[PDB]
Amino acid sequence: GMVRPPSSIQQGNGQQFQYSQMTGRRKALLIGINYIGSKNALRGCINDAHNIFNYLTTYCGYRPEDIVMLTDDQREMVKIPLKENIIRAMQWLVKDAQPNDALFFHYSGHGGQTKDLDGDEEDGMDDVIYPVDFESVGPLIDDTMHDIMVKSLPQGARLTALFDSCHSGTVLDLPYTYSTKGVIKEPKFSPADVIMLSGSKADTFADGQNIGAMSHAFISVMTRQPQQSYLSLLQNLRNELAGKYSQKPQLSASHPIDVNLQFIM
Ligand SMILES: [Mg+2]
Ligand SMILES: [Mg+2]
Ligand SMILES: [Mg+2]
Repeated sequence: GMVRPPSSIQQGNGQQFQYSQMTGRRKALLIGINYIGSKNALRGCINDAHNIFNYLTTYCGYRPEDIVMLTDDQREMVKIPLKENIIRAMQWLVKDAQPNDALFFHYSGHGGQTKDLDGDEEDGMDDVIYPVDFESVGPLIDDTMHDIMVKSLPQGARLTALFDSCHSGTVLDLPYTYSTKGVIKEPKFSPADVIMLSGSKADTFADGQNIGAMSHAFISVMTRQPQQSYLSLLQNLRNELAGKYSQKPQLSASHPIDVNLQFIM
């Protein structure tokens, strides 16, 4: 059998944190932006969000009324991934979060860094996503995403964030990153259970071909073999991406992870 994550509060590296048991509420926010008709148009991001929608509702018990999907092919304004709609949807996603909830966030679109002009550090950069209206309202930055989606969460609430944009863990101010090689990044800590999956690589605008590889690989890995440890998830993602893309899978987290534990969805 598998080893499920422990249910007691954990101490690790001067941090208290709790793994989600994934027995709580299942809500998801899925964002696919093709920037349709613009010079930064992409072709597959909306499809990426639909593919994650189908995976979550078919295999993970998510109900359609519990998923907000924002894609820019929509004629209804409230379904468009405008910055203000993304912010309101991120607030919806975490409202009411409890320990053991299973919240899901997916972003497929452009990503990069912008100068952190108020940041009390020269050459300091914000890590950002690009809402469809970014040419008129700017990006949505790490600080905001972290403040809405992470800082709010109770101990033991899961947020599983899947980025198709090749962000690093800095996009959600996560202190830990794991690869198939082990710990590749480690240290205001959260006790929640925030994990992030993303590929290693204003940096997507000329490299749009690596966008979308992670959700495709994730769905493929999890469909072929639903039983995964965090270790095998990263190995199987690595195997799924190795030829077709240069990006490598990276698991970022708000807390240390014993990779031998089961990765529960
Ligand atoms: Mg700033
Ligand atoms: Mg930052
Ligand atoms: Mg694609």
